[PDB]
Amino acid sequence: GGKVQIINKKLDLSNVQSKCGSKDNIKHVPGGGSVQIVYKPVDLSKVTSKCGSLGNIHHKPGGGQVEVKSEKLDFKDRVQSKIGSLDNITHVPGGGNKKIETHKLTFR
Amino acid sequence: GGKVQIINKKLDLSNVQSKCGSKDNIKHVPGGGSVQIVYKPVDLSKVTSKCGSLGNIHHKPGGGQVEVKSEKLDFKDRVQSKIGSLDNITHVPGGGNKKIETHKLTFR
Amino acid sequence: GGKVQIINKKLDLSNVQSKCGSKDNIKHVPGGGSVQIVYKPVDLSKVTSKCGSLGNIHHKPGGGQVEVKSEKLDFKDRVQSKIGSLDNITHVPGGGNKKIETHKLTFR
Amino acid sequence: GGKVQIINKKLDLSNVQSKCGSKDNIKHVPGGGSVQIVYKPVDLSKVTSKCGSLGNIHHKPGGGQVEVKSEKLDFKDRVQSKIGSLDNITHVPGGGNKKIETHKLTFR
Amino acid sequence: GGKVQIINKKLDLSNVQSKCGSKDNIKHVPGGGSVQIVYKPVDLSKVTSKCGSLGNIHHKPGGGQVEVKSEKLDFKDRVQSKIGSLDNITHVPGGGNKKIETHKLTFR
Repeated sequence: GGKVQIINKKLDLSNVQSKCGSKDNIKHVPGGGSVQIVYKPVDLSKVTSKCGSLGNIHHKPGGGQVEVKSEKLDFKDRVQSKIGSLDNITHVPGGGNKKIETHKLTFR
Repeated sequence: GGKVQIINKKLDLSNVQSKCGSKDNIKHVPGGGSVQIVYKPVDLSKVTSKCGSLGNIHHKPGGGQVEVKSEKLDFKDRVQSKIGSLDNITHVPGGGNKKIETHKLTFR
Repeated sequence: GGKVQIINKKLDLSNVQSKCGSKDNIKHVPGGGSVQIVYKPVDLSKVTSKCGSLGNIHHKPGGGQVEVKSEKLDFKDRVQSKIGSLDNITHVPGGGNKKIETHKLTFR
Repeated sequence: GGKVQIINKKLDLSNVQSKCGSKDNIKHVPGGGSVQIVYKPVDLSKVTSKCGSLGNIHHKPGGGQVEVKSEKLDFKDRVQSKIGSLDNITHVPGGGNKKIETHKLTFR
Repeated sequence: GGKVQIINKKLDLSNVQSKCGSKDNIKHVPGGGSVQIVYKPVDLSKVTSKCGSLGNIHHKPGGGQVEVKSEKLDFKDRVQSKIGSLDNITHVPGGGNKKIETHKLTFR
């Protein structure tokens, strides 16, 4: 039949850390005429801390066993960002600026 | 038949941390004429802390067992952002700016 | 038949933390003429802390067992953001600015 | 027949934390002419703390057992945001600004 | 037949926390001409604290058992936000601003 014996005695574990920084952040995006953001992240990330923990315990004798673990991701996304025209735009996201001028003079 | 014996005795565990930073944040986005944000994130992330914990305990003898674990994601999204035209726009998201001018003079 | 024996004795566990930062936040988005936000996040994230806890305990002998765990996500979303035209717009989200002017003078 | 024996004795567990930050928040969105927000998040997130707790206990012998756990999400949403035209707009969400002018002078 | 024996003795558990921040909040959205908010979140989130608690206890011998746990979500929503035109709009959500003017002068 068999046997699986695990003996754990007098275990002292400490200071198990898992850290991920600030992610997926969009900051300070000024547009003079327009801003177009298409924001579709797909997040399956894992930030895990395991300390003195086991996995799944399965006792399943007998033959013909089938174990399937599948993870399928399909991306067929269609993203279109269109702008026809832009003109005569003054954009000053800086500070302490003086005498910023834009001139469009047309004589048809 | 078999046996699965796990012995845990005198276990001292401490300070198990799981941290994720600020995520998926959109901040400070000024648009002179317009802002178009399409915000569709898909989040399946895991921030887990396991300390002295086991998995699932299954005692299922006999053959012919089928175990299927599937995770399917399909993306067929259609995102369109359109702007026809922009003109004669003054955008000052900065501070302390003086004499910012935009002129559009047309003589048809 | 088999046996699954788990012995836990004299376990001292402490300080199990799970933290996720501020997420999915949209802040400080000024639009000179318009703001169009389509906000459809899908959240299946897990922030879990397990300490001295087990999984599911199943005692199901006999063959021919089928275990199916499926998770299906389908995205066929259709998002359209349209603006026909923008003109003659002054946008000052900054502070302490002086003499910001926009002029559109047309002679047909 | 089998047996599943779990022995837990003299367990001292403490300080099990699960935290999620402020999420799904839209703040400070000024529009000069208009604001269009389509707000449809789908939230299935879990913030769980387990301490000395077990799962489901099932004693179901016999063969031919079928266990199906399915979670299906389908998205066929159709979101349209339309603006025909915008013009002659002054937007000052900043503070302490002086002499902000917008002029549209047409001679047909 | 089998047996499932769980022995819990002298368990001291404390300080099990589950926290979720402020969510789904829309704050400070001024519109110069109009604000259109379509607010349809779907919330199935769980903020749970389990301490010394078990799951469901089922004693159901015999074969041919079928256990189906299904969760189906279908989204076919149709959201339309339309504005025909906007013009000659002064919007000052900031404070302490002086001499904010908008002029539309037409001679047909």
